[PDB]
Amino acid sequence: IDMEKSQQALVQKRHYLFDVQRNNIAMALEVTYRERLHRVYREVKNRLDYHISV
Amino acid sequence: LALKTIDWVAFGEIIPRNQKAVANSLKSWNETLTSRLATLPEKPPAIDWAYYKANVAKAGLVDDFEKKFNALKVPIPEDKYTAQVDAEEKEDVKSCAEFLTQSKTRIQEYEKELEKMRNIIPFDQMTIEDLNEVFPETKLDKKKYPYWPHRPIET
Repeated sequence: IDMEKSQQALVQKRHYLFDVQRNNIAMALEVTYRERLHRVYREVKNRLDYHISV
Repeated sequence: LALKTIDWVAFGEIIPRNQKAVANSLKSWNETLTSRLATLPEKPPAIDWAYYKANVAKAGLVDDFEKKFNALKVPIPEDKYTAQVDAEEKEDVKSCAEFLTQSKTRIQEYEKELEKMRNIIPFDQMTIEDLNEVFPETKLDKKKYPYWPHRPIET
């Protein structure tokens, strides 16, 4: 009886895995977003630094 | 950017032994990417267009690129992994439909047998047939041992 009850309780958290998956993938997309922003900023500043140094 | 709470110990009880390896691999993905995000800041700062134009004697290239930059817009990545959600629901089916009712009936059974235990009369009241039907394992299966005592004597 109690083993079955334990399985029933374990069912409740049966979704957490996909919650984790979603969090990870979404935040990875956010990572790509943010790094793209920082990289474009970097490139523009570098390109203008070229001419400043000139 | 909505990140939710987790009790990873319970999570670890989730996956069958087969996919546990990839489960922990993606867990490591999670932690590493979390830290990596913690590293970089929220926003690339503003470009000092005024200072650049000041020092940069170049005729218009300064504000040229200023304007062009300000016009340019980044490609935000698009949700494409974001598809396996039915997994949850179909997993929900396996646990909440395909396992809920089967476990439920297993219980109702076990309940019934249990309550069928307290109703057993005290042994003083009982009689060999009482044991026979209560515990069929106490039967003497005469069909295999039609002669007395119906069990191998050494048994």
